[PDB]
Amino acid sequence: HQYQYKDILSVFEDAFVDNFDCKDVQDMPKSILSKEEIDHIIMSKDAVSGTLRLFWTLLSKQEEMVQKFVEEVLRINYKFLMSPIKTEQRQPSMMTRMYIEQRDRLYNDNQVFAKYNVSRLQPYLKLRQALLELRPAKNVLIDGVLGSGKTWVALDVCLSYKVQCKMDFKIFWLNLKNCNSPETVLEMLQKLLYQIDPNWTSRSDHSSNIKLRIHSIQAELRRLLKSKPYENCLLVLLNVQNAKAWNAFNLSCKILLTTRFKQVTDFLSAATTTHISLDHHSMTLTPDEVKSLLLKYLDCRPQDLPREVLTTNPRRLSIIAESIRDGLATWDNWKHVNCDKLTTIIESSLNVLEPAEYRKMFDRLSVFPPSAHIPTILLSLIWFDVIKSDVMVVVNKLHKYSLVEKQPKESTISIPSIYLELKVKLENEYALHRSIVDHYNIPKTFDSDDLIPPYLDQYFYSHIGHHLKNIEHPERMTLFRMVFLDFRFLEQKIRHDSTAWNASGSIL
Amino acid sequence: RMYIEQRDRLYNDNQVFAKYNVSRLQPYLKLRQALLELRPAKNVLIDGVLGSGKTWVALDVCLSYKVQCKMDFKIFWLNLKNCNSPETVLEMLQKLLYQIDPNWTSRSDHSSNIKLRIHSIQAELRRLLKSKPYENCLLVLLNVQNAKAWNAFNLSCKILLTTRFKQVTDFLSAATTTHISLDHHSMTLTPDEVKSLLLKYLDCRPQDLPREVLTTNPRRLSIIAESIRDGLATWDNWKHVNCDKLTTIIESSLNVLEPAEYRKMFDRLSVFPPSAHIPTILLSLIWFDVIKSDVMVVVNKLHKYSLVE
Amino acid sequence: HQYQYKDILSVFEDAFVDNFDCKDVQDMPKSILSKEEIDHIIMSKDAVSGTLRLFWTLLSKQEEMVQKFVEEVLRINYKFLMSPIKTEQRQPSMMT
Amino acid sequence: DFCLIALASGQILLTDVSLEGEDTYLLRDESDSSDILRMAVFNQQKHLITLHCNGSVKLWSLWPNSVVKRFIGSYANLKIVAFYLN
Ligand SMILES: Nc1ncnc2c1ncn2[C@H]1C[C@H](O)[C@@H](COP(=O)(O)OP(=O)(O)OP(=O)(O)O)O1
Ligand SMILES: Nc1ncnc2c1ncn2[C@H]1C[C@H](O)[C@@H](COP(=O)(O)OP(=O)(O)OP(=O)(O)O)O1
Repeated sequence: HQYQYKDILSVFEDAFVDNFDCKDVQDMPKSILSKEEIDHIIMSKDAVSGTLRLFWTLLSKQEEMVQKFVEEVLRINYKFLMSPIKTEQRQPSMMTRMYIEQRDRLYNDNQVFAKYNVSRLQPYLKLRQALLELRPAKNVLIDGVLGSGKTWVALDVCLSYKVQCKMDFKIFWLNLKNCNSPETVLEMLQKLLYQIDPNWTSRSDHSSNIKLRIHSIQAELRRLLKSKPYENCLLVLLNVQNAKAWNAFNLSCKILLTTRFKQVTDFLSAATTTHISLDHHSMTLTPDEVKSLLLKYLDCRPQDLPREVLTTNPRRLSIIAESIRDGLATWDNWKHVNCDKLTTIIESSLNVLEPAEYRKMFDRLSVFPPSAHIPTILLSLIWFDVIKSDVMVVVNKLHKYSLVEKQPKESTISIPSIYLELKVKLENEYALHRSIVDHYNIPKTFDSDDLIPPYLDQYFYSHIGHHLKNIEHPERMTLFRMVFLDFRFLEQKIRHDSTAWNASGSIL
Repeated sequence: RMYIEQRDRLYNDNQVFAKYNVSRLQPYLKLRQALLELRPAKNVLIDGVLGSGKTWVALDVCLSYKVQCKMDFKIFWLNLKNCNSPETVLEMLQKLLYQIDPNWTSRSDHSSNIKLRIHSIQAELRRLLKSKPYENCLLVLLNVQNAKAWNAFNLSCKILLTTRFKQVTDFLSAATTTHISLDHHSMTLTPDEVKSLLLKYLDCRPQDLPREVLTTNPRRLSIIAESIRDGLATWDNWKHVNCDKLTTIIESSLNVLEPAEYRKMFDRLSVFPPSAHIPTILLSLIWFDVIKSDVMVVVNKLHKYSLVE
Repeated sequence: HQYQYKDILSVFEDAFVDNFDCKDVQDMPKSILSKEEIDHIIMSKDAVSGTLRLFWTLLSKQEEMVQKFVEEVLRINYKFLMSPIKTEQRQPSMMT
Repeated sequence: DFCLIALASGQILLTDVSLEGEDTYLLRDESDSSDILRMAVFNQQKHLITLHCNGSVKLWSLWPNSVVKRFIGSYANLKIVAFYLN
C-alpha cells in the first residue's frame, strides 16, 4: 500500500499555509530546490499564493528530493509541522484515502495532467474562491476564446484537496461537445444517470414522444440527486454547445460551465451566477508561464527558449511546441505551423455558421491587414450580397459566436483574432482588385481644399496604402500621397507620447 | 492450497510454460518490484517490439507466490487482440463480466444504441468490482490494440498492459503509471540466456549450441529453434527460415496501415542496406507519390506504429 | 456549560511538552507570572520537568491571568500551539 | 549604442536612434522603482543597480530581489554616497 510523500503532501495545506512562510526559510540544499526556484517563490505577494507555489514546485520532482524535504524541515527550528506529515505511514486518515484515491481516477483522464500543464495562479485562485462558496443552486461560468485552456483550469482546481473535501468526493464529468436536438441530449443525459446509481429500469414508458421521455428521466433524476447523501455534488459541463441544452440539466445543484459562445455567457446573469473570464488580460499566461509550458515539450535549457514572444493561448501554443519536438519548423522556421491540426481544430470550429449566408463572409474578411480596427461603415462595401442594415445584423449574428467578429462597439468591427484569421489563404477568387480597389472609394473625392479634410477616423491614416497594394502603382504614386504633404502629416497628428520627448508610453 | 491450486489453472494456459520458457531475471525483477506496489488505480505498461516476449514475462511474474497472495488469488486475463469499434468491445468486455459473477440479467434495455449500451455495463461493472471483496484484483490486458479501448476498462483497479504501439505508451504518462520497456538493452536476453532457451528445443549438449550469435528476440528465435527440431535449415542452412510463420506473423502485423497511402512505402524501404541510418532529406527522393513535408508527416504517421520507422 | 481555560489547559501536554520550551520565551508580563516564577522554571533540567512545572504554576492562579496567557502565546512567534487550545469553545472532545 | 533608457514614474526602457534611415521603438513597463535617489547601468546589461531613500538593492534584466538582511542592515536613511571598486 505504502503511500509516498508526494502523494500525500498535497493534502494538508491550511496548517502548512498559515503558520509557515517560505521566505522565512531559505536553507536551500541545492539538489532539492534550484536557486531560481526559491528566487521565484518569495516574489509572490501572499501566503495563499506563497505557500501554494511551493507544492506545485515540489510535486514536479522525483520522490527522493521530497523524501529528503520532509526530513529537512526537522533541522529547521520547527518540526511541529512535520510530525503530522509523518502520519503518512500506516495512518492515512480514513477520509484521506477517499481523496488520494479519487484524484487518480481523475488523472485517469490520462494525457491531461499526465505530462502537460503548468498550473496557473490567477485564474486558479479566483476560481477556488468562488467554487468553494456556491450553495446548491448556482453556477460558475468559465468563458474563453478558442483554446485558451478552460477545460484544464476547470480540472486543476477540481483536483485540489480543500475543494474535493467540500463536495464529498462526488464529481461527475460530462461533455456536451456533441449536443443538439432532443435525441442527443437524451443520450448524454442518460449516461449521467448510470454513474449515479447502477440501477435504472426503463419503467417510464418507451412512448415515441422524445420530448416527453426525457422530461420523465429529468424528473427521476431531480429527486434522486438532491434527495440523499449525494446532497453536495457538482456536475461539470465541458463545452456547453446549446443554449438550451443547459436547460437539460437545470435540476441539479452546484453545476459548472465552460463555454466558447457569447450567447451563453450572456444568457446567464450575475444575479444567480458568477463569471470567470479568461480573456481579461490579468488572467492570462504571464510571459513567465509560457517559459514553463513551452519548456516541457522541448526538454531543453532556458537558453533554448523562444525569443520574440509568440502568443498567449495554450492552444496553438502546444501545436508549435509539439511541431518542434517532432516535425518541421526548426522552431526558427514556422510560417506553416502544422496547418492541419491548427486547421482541423479551427475548421470545424467554424462549422456552426450558415455557409452561403455567412461562411462566404469570413472569406471577405481576409481583405484586412491584421490586428487593426475596421470601420463598420466601411464594412458595408465588401459583401453587398445581402444589403442595407444587415451589416449590423450580420456582425451581431456573427458576434454572438465567440469573438468571431470581436466587437469594439465604436463605429467599427475588430479582427476576430489571429486564429480565425490565421487559418488560410484568402482565395475568394475575383474579389481582390475590385474589393481592394473599390474600397478605395472614399478619398479621391476629396483632393485639395482649405483647412482640415473630412478624412476617415484612425483607420485610413494607417492601412489605406495597403489597399493601394492591389491598385495601379503610378495611380498610387499620384495619390499615394508621398506627394501630398496635406493629408500625410495628419497621421502622426493623433500620435503622441505618454512620456518625455519621444514616442509611445502611449503611441509611436 | 488457494495458491497451489490456482497456478495450475494458470498453467492450463498449457503450451505456454508447459514446455517453453527460460524465465528471465532483470525484466522479471523490476516488474515484481512495481507490480507488488501499485494501489487501486494505477498501471504498469510493458512495451516491446514485435515478439520480444512480453506476454510471457507478463504471466511469469503473475505466477510467483508473493504476488499471488498480495492480490488475493483473483487474476483475470483478457485479450484485446481483436478489439475495434464499439461492437467488439462489448463482447470482449462482456466476457469479463461473467468471470466475475455468473449472474447478469440483461435488464438494462437492449436499446439499439450500442454506445449507450456498454456504458450501462461498464457502470454495472464498476460498482461491483471495487464494491466487495474483490477489493484487490487486477485485470490484465494483452496486446492492447486500440488507444481507446483502453478507455473501455478504465473503471477498474490495478490493471496491467502490454502494447506494441508507440501511441499507447505515449498516451499514458509517468504521473499515474510506470513503464517497463523490453527494448532497453539491459533488459534483454543475456546471451547466456539464449543458450538455455535455444537448448530446450534442440535437446542437445551445449557443444551443439549455435555459434555466431543469432539475435535476441524470443520470437523469431523460436521459429529457428523450432524449424531445426523438425523441418529444414540444418541449423547450418538458414536463409529461408520457415518464411511462412515468420511471414504470417509479420504480414498481418503490418495489416494496420493504409495500403496505397502507406504499404506501398515499405516496399520502397527495401532499397536500403540493412542496419544503417537513412538521412530523412535523402528519404524525400524515394516515394515522390505524396509530396513535400509529408516526409516528416509520413515517418511520424509511420513511427507511431511500433518502430516501423 | 462553558469550560474555562484552567479547567481544560491541563489536558494536552505532550504537544505542549515536546515542541515548546519555557526557557525559549520569557516575555513575562509581570502580572501573569512573577519574576521568581520563571526564575524557578528554567532551573529544571528537562522538558518533562520543565513543561510540567509550568502548568502547576498557572493552575494556581485566577482565570484572568490564564485567560490572558492563552492570548499571549499568539504574540509569540508560534501561535500554532494555541489554535487547538482554542477548541475549548464548543468543542470539548467527546473524550475529554 | 542600441537603445536609450529614459523614465520618471514609468520605469520603462526606450530606444535610441543613430543618424541613419532605420530606427527602433520599444515598450517595457517595469514594476515601480519609484523614489530612487540616482540610477546607473552595468556593462553586460543583464544586471541593473538600484538604490532607494532608506536604501535597497534591486536587480533587473533587460531581456524581455532585494536583501538588506544578514550583515549590517541597519535602519536609517541612505545618502547619495555610492561608487564602483575593482
Ligand atoms: N495549463 C495548461 N498548461 C499547459 N498547456 C495547456 C494548459 N491549458 C491548456 N493547455 C493546452 C494543453 C492542452 O493540450 C491544450 C488543449 O486545449 P484546451 O486547453 O483543452 O482548450 P479548451 O478545451 O479549454 O478550449 P477548447 O474547447 O477550445 O479546446 O491546451
Ligand atoms: N521467456 C521466454 N522463454 C522462451 N521463449 C519465449 C519466452 N518469451 C517468449 N518466448 C517465445 C516463446 C514463445 O512461444 C514466443 C511467443 O511470442 P510472445 O512471447 O508471446 O510474444 P509477445 O506476445 O510477448 O509479443 P507479440 O504480441 O508480438 O507476440 O515467444
